[PDB]
Amino acid sequence: EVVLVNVTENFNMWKNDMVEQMHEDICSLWDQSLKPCVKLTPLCVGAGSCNTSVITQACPKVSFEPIPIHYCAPAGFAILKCNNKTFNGTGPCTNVSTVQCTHGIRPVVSSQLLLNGSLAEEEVVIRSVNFTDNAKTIIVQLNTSVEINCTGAGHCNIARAKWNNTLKQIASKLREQFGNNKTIIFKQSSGGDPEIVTHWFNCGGEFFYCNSTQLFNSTWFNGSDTITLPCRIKQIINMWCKVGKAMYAPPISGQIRCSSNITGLLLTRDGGNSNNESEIFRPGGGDMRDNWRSELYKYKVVKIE
Amino acid sequence: DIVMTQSPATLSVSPGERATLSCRASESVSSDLAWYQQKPGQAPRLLIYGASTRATGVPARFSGSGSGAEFTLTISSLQSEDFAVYYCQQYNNWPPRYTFGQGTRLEIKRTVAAPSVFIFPPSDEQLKSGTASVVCLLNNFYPREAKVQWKVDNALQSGNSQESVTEQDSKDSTYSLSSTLTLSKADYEKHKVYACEVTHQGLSSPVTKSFNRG
Amino acid sequence: EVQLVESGAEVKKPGSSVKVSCKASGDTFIRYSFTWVRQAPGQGLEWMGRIITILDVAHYAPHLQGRVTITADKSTSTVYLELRNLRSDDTAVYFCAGVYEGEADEGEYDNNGFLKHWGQGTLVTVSSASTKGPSVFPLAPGGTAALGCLVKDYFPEPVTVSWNSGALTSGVHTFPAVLQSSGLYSLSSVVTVPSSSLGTQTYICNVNHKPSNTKVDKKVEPK
Amino acid sequence: KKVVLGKKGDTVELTCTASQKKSIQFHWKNSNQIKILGNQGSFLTKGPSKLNDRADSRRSLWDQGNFPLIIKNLKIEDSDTYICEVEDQKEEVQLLVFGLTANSDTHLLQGQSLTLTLESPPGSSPSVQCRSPRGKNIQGGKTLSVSQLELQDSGTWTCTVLQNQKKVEFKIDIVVLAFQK
Ligand SMILES: OC[C@H]1O[C@@](CO)(O[C@H]2O[C@H](CO)[C@@H](O)[C@H](O)[C@H]2O)[C@@H](O)[C@@H]1O
Ligand SMILES: *[C@@H]1O[C@H](CO)[C@@H](O)[C@H](O)[C@H]1NC(C)=O
Ligand SMILES: *[C@@H]1O[C@H](CO)[C@@H](O)[C@H](O)[C@H]1NC(C)=O
Ligand SMILES: *[C@@H]1O[C@H](CO)[C@@H](O)[C@H](O)[C@H]1NC(C)=O
Ligand SMILES: *[C@@H]1O[C@H](CO)[C@@H](O)[C@H](O)[C@H]1NC(C)=O
Ligand SMILES: *[C@@H]1O[C@H](CO)[C@@H](O)[C@H](O)[C@H]1NC(C)=O
Ligand SMILES: *[C@@H]1O[C@H](CO)[C@@H](O)[C@H](O)[C@H]1NC(C)=O
Ligand SMILES: *[C@@H]1O[C@H](CO)[C@@H](O)[C@H](O)[C@H]1NC(C)=O
Ligand SMILES: *[C@@H]1O[C@H](CO)[C@@H](O)[C@H](O)[C@H]1NC(C)=O
Ligand SMILES: *[C@@H]1O[C@H](CO)[C@@H](O)[C@H](O)[C@H]1NC(C)=O
Ligand SMILES: *[C@@H]1O[C@H](CO)[C@@H](O)[C@H](O)[C@H]1NC(C)=O
Ligand SMILES: *[C@@H]1O[C@H](CO)[C@@H](O)[C@H](O)[C@H]1NC(C)=O
Ligand SMILES: *[C@@H]1O[C@H](CO)[C@@H](O)[C@H](O)[C@H]1NC(C)=O
Ligand SMILES: *[C@@H]1O[C@H](CO)[C@@H](O)[C@H](O)[C@H]1NC(C)=O
Ligand SMILES: *[C@@H]1O[C@H](CO)[C@@H](O)[C@H](O)[C@H]1NC(C)=O
Repeated sequence: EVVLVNVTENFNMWKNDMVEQMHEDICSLWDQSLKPCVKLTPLCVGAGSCNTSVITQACPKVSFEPIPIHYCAPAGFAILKCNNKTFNGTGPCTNVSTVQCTHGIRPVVSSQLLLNGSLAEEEVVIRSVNFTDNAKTIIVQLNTSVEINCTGAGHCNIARAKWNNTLKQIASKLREQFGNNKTIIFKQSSGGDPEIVTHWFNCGGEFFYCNSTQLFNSTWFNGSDTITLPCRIKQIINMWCKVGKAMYAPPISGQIRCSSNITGLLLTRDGGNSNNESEIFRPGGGDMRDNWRSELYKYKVVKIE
Repeated sequence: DIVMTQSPATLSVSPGERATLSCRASESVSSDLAWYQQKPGQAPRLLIYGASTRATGVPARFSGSGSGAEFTLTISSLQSEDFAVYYCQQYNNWPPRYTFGQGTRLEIKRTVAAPSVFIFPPSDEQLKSGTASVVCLLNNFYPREAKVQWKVDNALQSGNSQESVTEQDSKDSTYSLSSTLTLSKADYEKHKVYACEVTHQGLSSPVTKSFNRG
Repeated sequence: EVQLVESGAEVKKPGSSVKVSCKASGDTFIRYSFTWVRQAPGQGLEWMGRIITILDVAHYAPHLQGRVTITADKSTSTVYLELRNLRSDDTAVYFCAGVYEGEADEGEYDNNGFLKHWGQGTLVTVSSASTKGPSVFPLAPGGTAALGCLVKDYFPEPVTVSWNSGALTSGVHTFPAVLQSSGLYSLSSVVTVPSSSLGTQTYICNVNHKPSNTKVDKKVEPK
Repeated sequence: KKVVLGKKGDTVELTCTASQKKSIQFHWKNSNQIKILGNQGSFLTKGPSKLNDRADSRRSLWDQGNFPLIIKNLKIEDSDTYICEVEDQKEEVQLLVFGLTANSDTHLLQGQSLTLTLESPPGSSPSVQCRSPRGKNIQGGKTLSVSQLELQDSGTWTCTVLQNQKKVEFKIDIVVLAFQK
């Protein structure tokens, strides 16, 4: 909207109230939009014997279809946008402007792979609040999209050549960060909830759990046409907004089909005092705030008058 | 509040012939409709679910059809073991409030058979107790419909008898029925003639069995 | 496949509670949902409620809401039905039933409302009457003769009847019991025999009533 | 140093509490910074740790600001220092897992010997005290031995392991056979 001449501004994408607002907004859209047949949430207020809260309600089958949302300044505030093409997300931004609203952000809820988002303008970008801390998520932003085509018949397809090319570019970025003498290894999820261990997303209103092992099984700096991931549509789901469980009715459509563009990844690295010269990276995700961060990293909200 | 209605209440079918049973719902239940078979003294048995899917172990002669609010169970050729009570079940609503039809009884159709009628006066051991039961037996008749009436001294009785009927006989396909009149010893010894009057399709005129008290 | 075995018959006063159980064996317990269905003598099937075993969540028929509880013990693969504030009209055979729902432990759940597997049923009698054994009276005896026994004034059901210690079965009719206005049950058992057999062949009705631990053998003679 | 003693094959719950009654991000690691388990939003994650298939939390408590590391079927090698990182704090706990077995089967004769061996993690020097049903007590470090069993030693023996001021109790059933004199 208007580029602030000769202004330097500090950003911190890891402490951004815009992310918190978007998180609460998306959580609300889901409550009012998706209705489970049964939902369970815990209640163990240190009283001893727990009391699970159980809600049972009409369970209509509805195709969910994420619509771009724009965030404009809240009353009394302004939105500053960083213009540095390859901004890491945390630090001084020299080329900053004021905008009326953010760009249109599709609120896609998923684990492991970020879908239908924004691409990096120059090279692949990796971001973390602390690269030294193995417990912190690493957000990967691709500069080229990879198609992933999924069907309710139980699989997803990805071009092996394209995926190979993107892995190479991600690994190059990772050793640029952790050591240019490092073998970069990709492995499957270590474990946890099903929504965490598989690439989890929604398509045609249904929850897909696709095994991503074939995507994360390679070593860098050390049949073959399409990668076909085995998929499962599930009815009993762990809630992402709060701790709890939701149950949905089985599918009613015989033709569930989605094609998405992979535009980023959520990764975690294996820590450890292993003085080996290799870093192990596994697909991660689960905190949807990281999904929103991947789009909001270039914005901050500042008090005006 | 979905009401399931079955028709007819009783169906009489000649062995080896086709039987068709009907079930209606008070509103649509899509295809969430199941059929069960039940024989006396036993648990129900699932035959059909999803309106037309045969359950495991169910012969091909059982067939289900329909959707929405109208359903049919067809048995292609009735075997001895198919004579039973049949129930339909709606399971479409959520939160679940599942409901059953009131059942269709499928009975063996045979030719008319008149009852043999016997009457029993109260035993001396029971009269020693202070009570008098008089028993009227209608043996081996068809169809199941029988009218029984008690008359004491020509006076028609009401409210002091109870009836019981057997299941259809596995061999000759007949029914039997008992009717038991109960009075105190004092009321019993206040009257003379005790008679059981039986009306049935197989009889040309009502049959009266009787005895003189003492 | 799962086999469902229920607990024994219950006899309760109105106002009491009852807890009946159902042991499920043979398959994976959490992959099944279980339903309770009752049938009053002479009546049809009535759905009481259903437990989604994996979720530990039960849903009940409206007319029962408040005084019925269905639970499941995963450790002993046992399903329970508790009915409170019992009424005489709660007298019924109570059936446990179940159906396979899919790989529930892997989050697959079809939420099937039909019932594939059934227990043998549990009789629950709710009455102010106290337990008592029957009085057995003879029904003393053309080409064929009828004779029998009157089995009167017992509670609760059931009673069993044989003839000549099971030696005589042809032509026997043992009627369903009726409930008398006294709250006690009564039934007749009859058998038709050749009339030339009276005076030579002896006829004895054997009556057993387990609830009162009573056993009666009654000879039925011409006179 | 917070110390927790464990028993081989048993289950242990290691506690971690945040300052407020809310579910926030936490993670349990071991002494070598190996990720054991933590959360990502409302989902559980497990690291590439040897505990993986036996480690869990209690998510019904996360909302209460409590993030326990529960470890089932303890192994001696599970012994380590565990760190819960939550709100930039680091709560440390040392876990020591012990096992106690009888060298030879429970079924023994009068006058025969009983030997108990304590399984212990490296770096630990525990004291042990065992007591038979008749009051016979024996003390040692790793191996405790009674040279002659009495008939009255038949039944449940109670063994206490003392380490770092803390102790755990073991119960071992021993059968000593009677005979006709
Ligand atoms: O919950 C009662 C409800 O069940 C239905 C059939 O699903 O009737 C059942 O229960 C009745 C009352 O006990 C019985 O009379 C009947 O035989 C049995 O099917 C509905 O009619 C009723 O609303
Ligand atoms: C700051 O802006 C002014 C105006 O365009 C420009 O002359 C100057 O070179 C800019 N930066 C500095 C520090 O000179
Ligand atoms: C549920 O548990 C809470 C806390 O123990 C209690 O306040 C409430 O009464 C419980 N409700 C039931 C169904 O007992
Ligand atoms: C990114 O921003 C930095 C200031 O933090 C600026 O110096 C640099 O020009 C930008 N990166 C590039 C080369 O686009
Ligand atoms: C990325 O990180 C370094 C952190 O010390 C920071 O100074 C820099 O400004 C960040 N982003 C850019 C502009 O490259
Ligand atoms: C700031 O961004 C604008 C476009 O938004 C671009 O034209 C310009 O090169 C940037 N400013 C500088 C000189 O870094
Ligand atoms: C994407 O970025 C990589 C560096 O990570 C670079 O090699 C490649 O040229 C970029 N792709 C294009 C052409 O946009
Ligand atoms: C980054 O993580 C490392 C490794 O866990 C930790 O030592 C350090 O304190 C972290 N940096 C900050 C500023 O929190
Ligand atoms: C995915 O589908 C698109 C068309 O919608 C197609 O162009 C592409 O080749 C497919 N990608 C695969 C199968 O990897
Ligand atoms: C790229 O993929 C090919 C197969 O098409 C595979 O053999 C190879 O590992 C990959 N190339 C490298 C080393 O980046
Ligand atoms: C996922 O599938 C892969 C093969 O695609 C298999 O090797 C692995 O054991 C599976 N694990 C999961 C997460 O179910
Ligand atoms: C992982 O992928 C490699 C090829 O890079 C393959 O040779 C190996 O068998 C795979 N491991 C499995 C079976 O998960
Ligand atoms: C993904 O991106 C490619 C290239 O930009 C484009 O051809 C395709 O239409 C996109 N697919 C979807 C589903 O957005
Ligand atoms: C990605 O966008 C395409 C529309 O171009 C849509 O078909 C697909 O459902 C989207 N993916 C997800 C998971 O929302
Ligand atoms: C090599 O890697 C292992 C784990 O991958 C590490 O523990 C070890 O210190 C390294 N050194 C060896 C044994 O080559």
